[PDB]
Amino acid sequence: VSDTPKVTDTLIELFKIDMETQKDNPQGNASLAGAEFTWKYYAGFYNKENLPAEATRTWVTKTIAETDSDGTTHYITKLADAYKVSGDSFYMQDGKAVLPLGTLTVEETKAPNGYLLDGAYMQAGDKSEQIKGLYVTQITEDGDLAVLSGSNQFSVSDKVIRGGVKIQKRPQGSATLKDTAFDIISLNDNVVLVEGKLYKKNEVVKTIHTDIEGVASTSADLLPYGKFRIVESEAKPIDFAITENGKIVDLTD
Repeated sequence: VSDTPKVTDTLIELFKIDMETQKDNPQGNASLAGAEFTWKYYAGFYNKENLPAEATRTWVTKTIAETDSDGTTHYITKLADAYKVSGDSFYMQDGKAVLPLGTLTVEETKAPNGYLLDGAYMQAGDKSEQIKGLYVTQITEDGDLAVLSGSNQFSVSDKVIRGGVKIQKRPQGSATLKDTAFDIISLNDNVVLVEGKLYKKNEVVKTIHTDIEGVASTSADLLPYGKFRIVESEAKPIDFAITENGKIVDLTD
């Protein structure tokens, strides 16, 4: 027979994954670790449409890599000290973070390095509803207990940053009018999805040819955040990075 308000330690675990591959691994040299989530607890019972302007407590947590007993690394965040970035103190009971009756909201507020926030969504299981933006649930009474409504686990899908690259070969037009082919190679420790196909380190992900101006170019979404090597396909190679979304890296000097 306790003497403290009704609370539950059964909260929510978020698993960060790559949206395009649906894998527990980042693409290129991006990360699934470091994604930040803002959690807000409210003393009342609200829905998304009538949340008060001020939360009762606010916490910012981040995804951290964890390898399970099967040897699989996941990128997990939840309401505990090991995942905390900033915010108020947690409600603690018997060495664990708990929540009293009320409303709980959570949304991704910082994409992990190499990813975008744009379009990120949560999923409780396979085929279930894709939740975009702010997720809202409550801690409600069930007999003498406090219970969190809805799923206890979600996958959080993040869109990887993508970019492109353009280049030239090194009379008049005797160099630019030649048919110069360039191979683009992955220098990444993780797979890269390029034109519907997965490529590993040192594999050629694309070949591009020079136009009548002498410029070989890719689309602005060909390559995920990552390190790449561009070399004439016959030969002095160039290493470059994709970091800004939709930007064509300019190697034409």
